[PDB]
Amino acid sequence: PGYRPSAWVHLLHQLPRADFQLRPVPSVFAPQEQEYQQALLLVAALAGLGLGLSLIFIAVYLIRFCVTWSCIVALLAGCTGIGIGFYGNSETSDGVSQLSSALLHANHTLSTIDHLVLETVERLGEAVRTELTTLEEVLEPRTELVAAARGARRQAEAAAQQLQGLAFWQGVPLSPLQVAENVSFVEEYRWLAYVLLLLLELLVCLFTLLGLAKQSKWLVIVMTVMSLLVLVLSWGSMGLEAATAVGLSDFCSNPDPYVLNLTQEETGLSSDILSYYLLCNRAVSNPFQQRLTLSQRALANIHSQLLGLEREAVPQFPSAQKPLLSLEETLNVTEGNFHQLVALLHCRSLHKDYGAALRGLCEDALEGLLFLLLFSLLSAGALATALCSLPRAWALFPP
Amino acid sequence: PGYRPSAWVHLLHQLPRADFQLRPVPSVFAPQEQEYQQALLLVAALAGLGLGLSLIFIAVYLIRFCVTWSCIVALLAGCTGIGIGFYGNSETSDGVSQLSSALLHANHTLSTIDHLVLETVERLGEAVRTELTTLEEVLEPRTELVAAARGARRQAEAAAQQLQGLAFWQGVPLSPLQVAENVSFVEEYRWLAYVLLLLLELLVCLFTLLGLAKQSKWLVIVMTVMSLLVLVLSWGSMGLEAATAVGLSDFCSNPDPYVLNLTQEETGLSSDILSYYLLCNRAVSNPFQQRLTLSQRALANIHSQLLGLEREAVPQFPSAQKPLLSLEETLNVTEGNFHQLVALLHCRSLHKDYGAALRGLCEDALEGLLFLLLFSLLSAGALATALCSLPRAWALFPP
Ligand SMILES: *[C@@H]1O[C@H](CO)[C@@H](O[C@@H]2O[C@H](CO)[C@@H](O)[C@H](O)[C@H]2NC(C)=O)[C@H](O)[C@H]1NC(C)=O
Ligand SMILES: *[C@@H]1O[C@H](CO)[C@@H](O[C@@H]2O[C@H](CO)[C@@H](O)[C@H](O)[C@H]2NC(C)=O)[C@H](O)[C@H]1NC(C)=O
Ligand SMILES: *[C@@H]1O[C@H](CO)[C@@H](O)[C@H](O)[C@H]1NC(C)=O
Ligand SMILES: *[C@@H]1O[C@H](CO)[C@@H](O)[C@H](O)[C@H]1NC(C)=O
Ligand SMILES: *[C@@H]1O[C@H](CO)[C@@H](O)[C@H](O)[C@H]1NC(C)=O
Ligand SMILES: *[C@@H]1O[C@H](CO)[C@@H](O)[C@H](O)[C@H]1NC(C)=O
Repeated sequence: PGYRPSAWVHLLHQLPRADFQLRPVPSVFAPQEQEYQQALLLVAALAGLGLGLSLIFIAVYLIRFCVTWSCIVALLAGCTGIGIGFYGNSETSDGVSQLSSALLHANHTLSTIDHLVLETVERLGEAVRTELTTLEEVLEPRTELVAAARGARRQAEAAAQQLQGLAFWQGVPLSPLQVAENVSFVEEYRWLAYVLLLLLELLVCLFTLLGLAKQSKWLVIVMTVMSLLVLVLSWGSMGLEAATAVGLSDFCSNPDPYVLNLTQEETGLSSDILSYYLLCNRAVSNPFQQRLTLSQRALANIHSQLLGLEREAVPQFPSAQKPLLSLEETLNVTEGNFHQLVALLHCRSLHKDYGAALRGLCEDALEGLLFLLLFSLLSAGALATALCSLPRAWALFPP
Repeated sequence: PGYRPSAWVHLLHQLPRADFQLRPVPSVFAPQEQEYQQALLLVAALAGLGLGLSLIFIAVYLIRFCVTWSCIVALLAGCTGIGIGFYGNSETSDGVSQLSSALLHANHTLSTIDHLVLETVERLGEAVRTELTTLEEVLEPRTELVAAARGARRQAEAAAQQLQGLAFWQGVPLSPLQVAENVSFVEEYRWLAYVLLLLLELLVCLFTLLGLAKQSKWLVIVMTVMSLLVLVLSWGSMGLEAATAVGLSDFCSNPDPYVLNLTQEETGLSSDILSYYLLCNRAVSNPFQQRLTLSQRALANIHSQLLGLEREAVPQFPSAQKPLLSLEETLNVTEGNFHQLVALLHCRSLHKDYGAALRGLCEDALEGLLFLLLFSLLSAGALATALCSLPRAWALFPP
């Protein structure tokens, strides 16, 4: 099936970006780059200019002055906005949780791969030791039996070498667990902060409602400054989350060799492996293919040689029965482990995890960021109406 | 990792259920046991009883009668409730969409296995034809070359016979695509119905606000019966969704044996296969292992004597040199296809799809159903307050 970028991804991608140092920008995801970071900060600067324009407009309205139902409508609009904000916060938290689970499963898969390789090599080594025991048991050097034993030992050594070569995550500094725990850590703090902001806005709205119901002049003016502060906070939150959404949408564009380049810089793995596990198409062939065949061939060869020692050596050399059964059991166990490894070296083992990671990072996270945008716009409008209405009614109380 | 039942599913599982015929129900998911169906209908009956009690209480309130700010507070409470309803509808739609996507992916996987097995056996048949070509071009029957050719042909036939049985979804009547299509179909119909109900309640709330703001008595009495009807329909929706949530929670608690039995009754494949792909733990073992353990031998075995024809027949039989490359290419393609098949027969992919299906069906669907429960409760409370307040101030409207 694959991953299809959403409509919002292309809608935000086509947006023109500029810088005061140099307006032309490639509009291509590139962290640790001056132009991209400066443009993303300029987006928040534009949001701050919107803050300033709203403040000037409300000040002008108040100076020019210098209906309650409008205030109730504004606070109901704010309640709808904070519901949208709760939805968006839950959505983005779910998306980043999906991302963290994706890297957790990726680490589990890589661990399982290199692990199974490790004990497969260990079992092959124990098979080599028991084969040495069999040769020690072979006192009379028969023309064919010792040759079969030597061939089986060489085949076991070759299979051990190929299995040692199969492991690819061994010896890389990067591990997904360390880059998933930190992202979960940051996401937890971000969710906590936005939940606190949402609760503060709910308290502000409830204070407005209580002051209107109680007809308490004091309450109104006391929390008007808090309303102004939460308006400024919502404006700045819009700027920050809009920059985050723009960056995320630019990252989620259809071409993604950026992830491949970043991983090749960080882990240092060859591009053929990374291309295979990040594309999983018929154009890219398995980098582990040939080796995976060779080892299995050796294994098959071993079994054949084993049957020889099973069909001729056992009646002549009865003491070799138990070690031969030991080799047979090791062969069965290592063939099961080899099948598990081959199942774990396919694209779907990790390409599906990467697809789910991108799903959580775009189809969930970007939608959550847009819902935070809608939160910020609705909250700014509702609080502007509040600072336009409540002062017009503060002194206008019957007592 | 595995599937971990949540707290809500365990909380709803322990609830006691009763039936008018036979009170002690086993409280075990069984869509074929009648007592289960009457037990689930009893929840909707209890919700209807709550409807009746609320109607009696509001009628008593109006009869005993026979502040607007309370009405505004109730309307903002209803706005919060319908926001919760939006969230719950989106959550349950997302969960059922995840289930449908998992079922579609299960189809795509199984189709990949059986189509790939068909392609592999056809390629082995073409290899048999080319081996017959080698046999006919072998005019002089050398004591070793003809024996090697016969052994290669027999090994190819044995490998084809062993591989012909791998496809376990070739003969089953059930198709996951039809199940996914029908569950989707039902899902968008239910989503459309609930979206229409939510918009109807939003219109009711907006009409309430307009009636209070414009002091239009005529409108309020006209839409009072509308509010009563939406109250009744919300109570009925609460009953239906509560029954659905109870059933889903009772299912999600230890669903593996029930799903295994249902799939045994429908597909009728085998005990070992379904248990393997629904458990994927260490205790369950590969049922295809020996099968695969044979095939990967034969193909590899073939390669051995292929080198014989490469090492002795090539200088003697340049005509045989021509199709030997074709045979080797077929061997390479079938080895790649066999590795793909082995990667496709591990429980990891299908059990991962099943785990995602259960995740969407429980950890998302249960949350959606409980958010619908909250929607229903808050909507019932807000509408009860609305029918307790609006008749008071209908005639008390200033004009
Ligand atoms: C997540 O990553 C850590 C760090 O890599 C895993 O710890 C092991 O680290 C060793 C290094 O010698 C590697 O063999 C493997 O990467 C890891 N596996 C084991 C147990 O040997 C840690 O176990 C990983 N956690 C998960 C989810 O598997
Ligand atoms: C989904 O299942 C259907 C039905 O099994 C697949 O459609 C075809 O089904 C017939 C027999 O049922 C077989 O020829 C193949 O299993 C399918 N052939 C083709 C060309 O599709 C369908 O392929 C499955 N997968 C998808 C993605 O639809
Ligand atoms: C990959 O990244 C490095 C530095 O991170 C950069 O120099 C290089 O140009 C990138 N690759 C491509 C193809 O742009
Ligand atoms: C090899 O292991 C498999 C495990 O799937 C088992 O079924 C089979 O009997 C074993 N072979 C022997 C000879 O014990
Ligand atoms: C499986 O289902 C059938 C009918 O659907 C039922 O008769 C049988 O008892 C079930 N299995 C178990 C173990 O209960
Ligand atoms: C067999 O297929 C592999 C996979 O691409 C390839 O690398 C190898 O060269 C092929 N063998 C021959 C003899 O061409």
